[PDB]
Order: sequence, then structure tokens, then C-alpha cells
Amino acid sequence: VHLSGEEKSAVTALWGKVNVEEVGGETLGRLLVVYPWTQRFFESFGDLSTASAVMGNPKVKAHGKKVLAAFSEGLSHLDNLKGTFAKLSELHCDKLHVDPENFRLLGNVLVIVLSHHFGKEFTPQVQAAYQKVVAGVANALAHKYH
Amino acid sequence: VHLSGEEKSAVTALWGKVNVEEVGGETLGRLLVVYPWTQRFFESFGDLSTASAVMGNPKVKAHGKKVLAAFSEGLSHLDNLKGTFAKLSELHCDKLHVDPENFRLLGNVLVIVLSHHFGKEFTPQVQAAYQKVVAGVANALAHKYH
Amino acid sequence: VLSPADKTNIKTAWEKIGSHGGEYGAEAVERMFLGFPTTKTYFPHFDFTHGSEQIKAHGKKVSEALTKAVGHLDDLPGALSALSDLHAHKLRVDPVNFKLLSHCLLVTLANHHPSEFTPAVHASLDKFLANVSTVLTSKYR
Amino acid sequence: VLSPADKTNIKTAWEKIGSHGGEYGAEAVERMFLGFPTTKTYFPHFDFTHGSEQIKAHGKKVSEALTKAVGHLDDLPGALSALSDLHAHKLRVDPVNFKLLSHCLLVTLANHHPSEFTPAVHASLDKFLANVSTVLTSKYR
Ligand code: HEM
Ligand code: HEM
Ligand code: HEM
Ligand code: HEM
Repeated sequence: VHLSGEEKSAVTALWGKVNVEEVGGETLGRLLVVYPWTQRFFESFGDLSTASAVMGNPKVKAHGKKVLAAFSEGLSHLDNLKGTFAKLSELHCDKLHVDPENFRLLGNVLVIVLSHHFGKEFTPQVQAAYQKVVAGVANALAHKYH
Repeated sequence: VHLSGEEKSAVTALWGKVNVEEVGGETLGRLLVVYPWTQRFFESFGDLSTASAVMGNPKVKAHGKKVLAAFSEGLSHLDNLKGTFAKLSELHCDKLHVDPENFRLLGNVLVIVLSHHFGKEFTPQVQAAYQKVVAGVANALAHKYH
Repeated sequence: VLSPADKTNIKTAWEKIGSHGGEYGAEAVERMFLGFPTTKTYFPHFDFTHGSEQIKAHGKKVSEALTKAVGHLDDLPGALSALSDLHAHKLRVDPVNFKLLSHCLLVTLANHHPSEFTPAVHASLDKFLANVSTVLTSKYR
Repeated sequence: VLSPADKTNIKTAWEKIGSHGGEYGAEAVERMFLGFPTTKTYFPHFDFTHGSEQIKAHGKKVSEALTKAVGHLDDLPGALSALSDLHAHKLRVDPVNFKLLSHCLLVTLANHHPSEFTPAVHASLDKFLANVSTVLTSKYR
């Protein structure tokens, strides 16, 4: 993605303070809770039928971190997100058969989560930034249908 | 994109029967009617408040011819759709801010219109070969953001 | 949201559908399977060859499911709660797949009813399918 | 489509807005224009500057609108008919812009009301905003 000196500094600085154990967990749950059809891809995870179950669920918390690290790796490799996620893009889109739309919903569920967490610090200027990062990760994770 | 030989036959062959004078404008019209917000980008063209008015609009007919031409060009340079379409992609995305989603709705309407014109000749298998073609084109036109 | 104009347009088209229901539903189901191969993963237990009585039995079913929503254009949520239980709660189908079948239903109606398939009727039919999708994919019970 | 619970969750949440709603109106709108600057296109006759009084007044209007909406959740097309006629009939707004502003209302609510911003409320408010959204972009009169 394209980021100005300042926005680049914010995206990182902030990302530095992120609780790595909570966020991707909280996020994936929020994705599961809000967009309920996304639960089809996570049935082997146990009970997802309710708000609490989504956020009580251990495997949800576990897989949630698996996504957080992939965002961080991405966050270092913004200059080459297509390469970074090329294997991962094939997994979702030749083998797991996920619609690229959700990739987009999930970045946005993440941005909320970050607001929910950082407060006044997640400024519109900082969000402005992430909405650019998250668009990219999505674009990046989707280039196997080409 | 990547069509087989059998598909490439079927695509070319049907496309040569197309009424190049009538089909693009049919589309943009059904596009414009079925999805009214798409009228915002075409305010210059006059009263676009109804199906009739939308269908009798010479600026819509005149425009379609060009829409359909951009498509035809596609079908000759199928495995280089980026190159071919970058100039239009730079146009639509940057100076027009026409959201990607709208590229897909056009390709689809183009498919309906083909169905409408050709009946049973437009077989399920020809619907597939084309659904490949419209995506690609719409993906390429999206491609300036990315 | 369905305009009074839309409701009129819809009923008229289905008046013209007649007993030709299930074949279009089948053709449609066929258009979506070949046109969008991922939507077949939703059917691991179905036969898929062009013949496919199973397709036709499901096409006939999907069609009348449609026909039913037509007679209840003023409250579909209560009307199709049953199919919601299937699609929203049990199968958890990704709404995009409704946009696909939806579009493929129009690909067909346009194909066999050219004269009926005007620009104006297409809008109403497209919004109709869209409202059928929302109900089927929303959970409200 | 809203469940009985969505309706509980929305009213319930919205009571917990005090008279602060209009300050959330301004901020989210700001998160919009700054996060997705193609959205400004719809406001070329407006003050934007950090702190605009025009943005101050417009968010008050937008929040009050959702107040009226929370006032009538079983009959949103009726209760919002005028904003439809403005957004859908005259302005002809691309529904993507509504998803962008909804998301931006979600991001703001989560900023100031974490303890309130439960996953269950997050899901009901989203459905409330897609509904509102569906209404103002639809031409139904
Ligand atoms: C767009 C952001 C996303 C990122 C960064 C991401 C990342 C990942 C990663 C790193 C894995 C681990 C695979 C491995 O190396 O073993 C994974 C697996 C998986 N992803 Fe995603 N993903 C994203 C979106 C999605 C979406 C939207 C869905 C569908 C709702 C999805 C469904 C899955 C499933 C079902 C698995 C396998 C879990 C298992 O082991 O059974 N992902 N993802
Ligand atoms: C299916 C993909 C599309 C194709 C192949 C296409 C094709 C074209 C072509 C050939 C031109 C003429 C410019 C030139 O080459 O001199 C054009 C311009 C334009 N396009 Fe598209 N178009 C597509 C989709 C869309 C969509 C969805 C919209 C918005 C709803 C849009 C909005 C416009 C506008 C507003 C213009 C110029 C209007 C004017 O003449 O002042 N296009 N497009
Ligand atoms: C126009 C929209 C649709 C309508 C009106 C509709 C209607 C129906 C009907 C009437 C049934 C028969 C259920 C029964 O008798 O118990 C059914 C089942 C089913 N539907 Fe749909 N459906 C629609 C869209 C979809 C889509 C887009 C998908 C996914 C690609 C889907 C997946 C299924 C599946 C997997 C079944 C169960 C089939 C079986 O095992 O017998 N439906 N639907
Ligand atoms: C939650 C969804 C929305 C709500 C509740 C809402 C509400 C309102 C209200 C209450 C007004 C002024 C009422 C009046 O003057 O009679 C208004 C005007 C307006 N809206 Fe929205 N709106 C929404 C979404 C959008 C979006 C996505 C856009 C496009 C980015 C947009 C563009 C406009 C414009 C240009 C005006 C006129 C402002 C003026 O000139 O005074 N609205 N809206």
C-alpha cells in the first residue's frame, strides 16, 4: 500500500501496542458473530450458535491469533503483500472456497476492534491509514482468482 | 482470462452474431434502470428518471456502442486484459470514482442481454465461457485501485 | 424496498411464468453450477450431469419456493421462515451465492420469456430476488 | 431482517447514547471523509475543515434520523420516506457509500462506548444500519 511518512509511523507505532493475544481473537469472533454465514468455514471449531459461544470458544481464540500474525507479517511486507500472502491466498481460494468479500469484511471488523481498544488514540487520521492497509491485505489475499 | 479451445470457439462464434449497434446501449440502459444510483454518473445525458426515458436516450445508445467496443477489444486480447484496459481503469477509478462493484453489475447485465437476444443458443456452457470473460474485464477495470 | 409499481410488475411476470416454473428453476440451478463452480460445494450429494432428475426435483422446488414468495410480497419474513431456517441457520450460505443464483434466474427468465423481460420488469424482478435473498440469509427467529 | 433481539439490542444501546449522539454524528462522518475521500464528492458545497460547524450540524441531523429510526423499527420505509426521496431520488447515492458511513458509525460508537460495544450489540447495530441503508437507497414511492 501507499502511506505517507507520518501515516507509516502511526500504523506501526500503534501496531506496537496491540495486545497480540486478544485482538485477532476478538476480531474473528466479531466476524463470526456479525456475519453469521462465515461460521460455515469454522464448524470443526465446535459451538458458534451464540454470542457467548463465539467469544467463549478456545479454537476461535486460537485461530484468531493465526490471523493476527499474518497481518503483522503483512504489516512489515507492505511493499510486497502479493508475494507475502501468495501461498495463503491459494489456500482460501482454491481449497477453502471463501469469497473475497469476506476478506474485506474482516479487515473492517479488525478496524472497529482497534478503535474499541485504543480510543481517542485511534484518530480518524490513524484509521484513514488502516482502511488503506486492510484494503491491501484483502486485495493481496484475493489475487489467486487471477 | 483462461478459456479452453471449446469455450473460445463458442465465445467468438456467438459474439459475431451480436448486433454491435444495439447491444451495448441495451445494457447500459438496463444497467441504468435496474440500478438507479448508476444514473448519478450519467446526469449530463438528460431526463433519466424512467425506464422509457432511459431506453430512448440517444446518449445511452451512443454510449453503449462504445461500451460494447471496449468489450470486443477485450475478447481479442484476453490474456493481456491489464495492458488493454489500464487507460480505462485509470479513467474510471481516478477521474470518475466509479466503485468496482459497478463493473461486475455491468458484465452481468451484459450476460442477461445476451441471453435475451439469443435464447437457447446461449446455452449453459456459453453462459460459463462468458461469465469468465466479464469477470476478468471487470477485474482489469478494478485494477487501477490495486 | 419494493415499490407499489414493483409488486405489480412482479405478479404480472409470474402470471406469465405459469406452469413453466420448475424447468427455469432447474435451468437456473444448472447455469449456476457450470457458471460458478464453487456453488457446487453446496451440493456434495447431488447428481450434476445435464439429465439429473435430482436437479429437476430441486428446480421444481426452488421455483415454487419462488411462487410462494410472490403471493406474499407484503410479508416474506413470516412467509419463508422455513427456508430461512434452512439457508440462514442450518446451511449458513454466504449471501453472495444468492446474488449468483439470482442473476442466473434472470439469465433464464430473459432467455425463455424475451417479450415479458422488459427493462422495467427486470428492475422489479431483480429487487424481488434480492428481497428473497435477504430473508433466506437473515436470521430473525 | 431484524430479530426481536436486534430490536431490544438497538433501543437498549440507543438509550445509552445520552444527548451525545450528535457528537458521534460529526465524528463518524469525519472518519468517513478522511478514511474514504471519494465520499466528499457528495458534499462539494460544505465546510470540512477540522471542526466545521456544518459537519457539527449535519451529524446532529444524521443522529436524530437514527433516533426516529429507532423510534419506528417495524416500519422504517414509512418513517424515513423523505430521506429516501432525498438520498435515492434526488441524490442517487451509491449504496457502497452507505456501508462506508455505517462502518464509520460503528468505528465511532466503539471509540467512546467500549463497555457498551458488546459483540451482540455490534451485530444488531450493523443490521440496523444496513436496514436504514437499504431504505434510503431504495426508490419505493
Ligand atoms: C483477510 C484476512 C485473513 C487472513 C490474514 C487470514 C489468514 C489465515 C491464516 C494465516 C491461516 C492459517 C493456514 C495455515 O498456514 O495453516 C488461515 C486459515 C483459515 N482461514 Fe483465514 N485469513 C483471513 C480471512 C479469512 C476469511 C474471511 C475466512 C472465511 C470466513 C477464512 C477462513 C479460514 C479457515 C476456515 C482456515 C482454516 C482453519 C483450520 O485450520 O481449519 N479466513 N487464515
Ligand atoms: C463493463 C465495464 C465498462 C466498460 C468496458 C466501459 C467502457 C467505457 C468506454 C469505452 C468509455 C469511453 C471513454 C473513451 O475510451 O474515450 C467509458 C467512459 C465512461 N464510463 Fe465506462 N465502461 C464500463 C463501466 C462503467 C460503469 C459501471 C460506470 C458507472 C456506473 C462507468 C462510467 C463511465 C462514465 C461516466 C464515462 C464517461 C461519461 C462521459 O462520456 O462524459 N463505466 N466507459
Ligand atoms: C432464489 C433463492 C433460493 C430459493 C428460493 C431456495 C429454495 C430452496 C428450497 C425450496 C429448498 C428445498 C428444501 C426442502 O424441501 O426441504 C432448498 C434447499 C436447499 N438450498 Fe436453496 N434456495 C435458494 C437459494 C440457494 C442458494 C444460492 C444456495 C447455495 C448455493 C442454496 C442451497 C440449498 C441447499 C444446499 C438445499 C438443500 C438441498 C438438499 O439437500 O435437498 N439455496 N432451497
Ligand atoms: C446512516 C445513513 C444516513 C442517514 C441517517 C442520513 C441522514 C441525512 C439527513 C438527516 C439529512 C438532512 C435532512 C434534511 O435536510 O431534510 C441528510 C442529507 C444529506 N445526505 Fe445523508 N444520511 C445518510 C447517509 C448518507 C450518505 C452515505 C451520503 C453520501 C456520502 C449522504 C449524503 C447526503 C447529502 C449530500 C445530504 C444533503 C446535505 C445538505 O446539503 O444539507 N448521506 N442525510
